[PDB]
Amino acid sequence: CHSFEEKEMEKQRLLYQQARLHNRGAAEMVLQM
Repeated sequence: CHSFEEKEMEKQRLLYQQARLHNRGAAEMVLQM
């Protein structure tokens, strides 16, 4: 999971990468562990 337009693009890329994991149940696993 690691210019205005560039900042927006970086934000969207990070959101997509985080969604890849949190759409499959990572947060509940973290809390349980």
